[PDB]
Amino acid sequence: SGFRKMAFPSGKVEGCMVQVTCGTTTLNGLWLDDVVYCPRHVICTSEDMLNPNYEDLLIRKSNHNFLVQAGNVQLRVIGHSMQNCVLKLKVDTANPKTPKYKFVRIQPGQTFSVLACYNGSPSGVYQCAMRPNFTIKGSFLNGSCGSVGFNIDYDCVSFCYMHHMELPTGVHAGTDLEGNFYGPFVDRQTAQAAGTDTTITVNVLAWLYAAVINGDRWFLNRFTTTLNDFNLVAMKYNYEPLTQDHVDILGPLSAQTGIAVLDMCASLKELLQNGMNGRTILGSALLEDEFTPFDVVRQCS
Amino acid sequence: SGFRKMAFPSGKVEGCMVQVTCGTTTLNGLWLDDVVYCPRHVICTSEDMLNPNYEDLLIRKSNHNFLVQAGNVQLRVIGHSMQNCVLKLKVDTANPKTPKYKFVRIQPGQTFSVLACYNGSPSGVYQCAMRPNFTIKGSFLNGSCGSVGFNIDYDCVSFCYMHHMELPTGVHAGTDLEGNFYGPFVDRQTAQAAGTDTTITVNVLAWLYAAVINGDRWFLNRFTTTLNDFNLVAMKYNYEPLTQDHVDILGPLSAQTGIAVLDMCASLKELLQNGMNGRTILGSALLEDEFTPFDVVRQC
Ligand SMILES: C[C@H](O)c1ccn[nH]1
Ligand SMILES: C[C@H](O)c1ccn[nH]1
Ligand code: NA
Repeated sequence: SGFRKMAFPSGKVEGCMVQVTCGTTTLNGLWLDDVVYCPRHVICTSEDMLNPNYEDLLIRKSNHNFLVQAGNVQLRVIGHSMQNCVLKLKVDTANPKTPKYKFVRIQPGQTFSVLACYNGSPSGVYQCAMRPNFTIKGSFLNGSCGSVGFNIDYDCVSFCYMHHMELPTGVHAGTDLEGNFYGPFVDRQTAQAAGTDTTITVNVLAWLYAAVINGDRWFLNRFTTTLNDFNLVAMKYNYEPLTQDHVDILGPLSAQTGIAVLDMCASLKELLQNGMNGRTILGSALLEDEFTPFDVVRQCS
Repeated sequence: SGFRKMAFPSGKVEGCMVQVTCGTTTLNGLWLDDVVYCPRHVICTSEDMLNPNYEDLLIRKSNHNFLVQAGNVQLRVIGHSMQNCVLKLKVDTANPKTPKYKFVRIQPGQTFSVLACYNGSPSGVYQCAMRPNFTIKGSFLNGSCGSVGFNIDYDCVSFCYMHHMELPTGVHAGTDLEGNFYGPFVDRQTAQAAGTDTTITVNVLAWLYAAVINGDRWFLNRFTTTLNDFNLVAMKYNYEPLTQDHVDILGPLSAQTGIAVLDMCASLKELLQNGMNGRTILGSALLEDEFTPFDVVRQC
């Protein structure tokens, strides 16, 4: 029993982290086969960041301008190129600890593990969700750029995030491993802000099912509703609309507990309208929305 | 910015997890050098968990009764001994992935990362704290016995917990890596219940200092308190007594923010009295107590 915010074991990713330095700027890189991936803004000075021409900035750099440190060993850069907002540095040495991996792009509401690093050395791992406004509520300090997010499916690491910047509200923005940003952000020093965020409804329902499996039942009631009736409640309380695909995904938890999804949305409907009334759910006075249905099934079964 | 309950990178511990089987029982073991550590109740049968005589059960065991599996490879057991509540199986091969390590017995209020494991394969990693009643609020299913808790400091892994059992209230009990249980618990299936748990006061205060560091001051007030007056109030909310040691531990966080410890103690007194008024602190609607003073300085 028990329910915790749980991250994937980070060992397969720890063996891929390196330090990348170009001039004054030093950040983290991902070393896979004979290529090191890192944010392209490593090539930018403080003035370059205000309005950078990356293609022109990179055409003036050469291989020797990139110092790549894999622990205690230098890696010699033999090539450099850009894909979107990610810099690809071909190195002379293939990483012997390269795991089976893929580059995947996640959807808002899906979760992943983040390995926070500084100077190519991992310092911590935590779980987070891609918010509907395409930010993540991470914990990063200076030098965290190049930190990566990932999921593990059996033997294969699915890399889905690389950290690029922090927004003025304290949340964070990055790209997939092919350099495409999550959200309407650019890698330069301008006035950027996160849009208004919403709550991931399907994840809240999954978390309520996790509470029922763990013995928390006080919020269940005799009632049920329809998808249209509930989605009116969801929009009023700044929740994401619940779709029929969401109901299908929640199917296993509904069968395993005898609580239909619309049956459970009636509970959530009453929780949104009336509150929790002093009581807690899984040790929380907030409605948790950073557990996917898969997260609940994997941890609770 | 931001504040997450962050675990240590688990890689150095993943390379040490193995599968230990005896009879029909399978659980996890920790493979360091040429020794595999695992809970001694791996040798118990159905008829045994009420009043096991571990000495009598172990004397009937041979080395080849223990099957140790590291990944896909069988390790050959060449010896076995019992130290308190843990079994130590000597194996023919030293673990080539053995990190720098030591064994530490921790105090209530200390935090550590847990690598949850099943059949010697790691499942997930999360952060926990030793509660004042010597239990932990973990996430464990059948087959997780032998999972370990640890901290990492400058590539040295300090192992501080091994999981043994779940109590009827859904919380978990275990030993240090010398086999000594945390708290009054025993590896027996008789009636035993955790004492009434309390809130780790020194951790809440450190977490309040962390909220100030990240730019939030709404919960402060103009008052102070004596140490004894604070403890008279806090214990009425089932908070742990705050000692002069705890006041000393908070010195650095007080100096960085400019808020004396007893002034932050006054703010905590008011928070317990008022609640949060629909506000949050570092993203939570409750007072968090599983960040230590050491943890806050490390993350902030
Ligand atoms: C705090 C530091 O500037 C940073 C960079 C990206 N995230 N956080
Ligand atoms: C509940 C499950 O049987 C378990 C075993 C050890 N911890 N939790
Ligand atoms: Na209902």
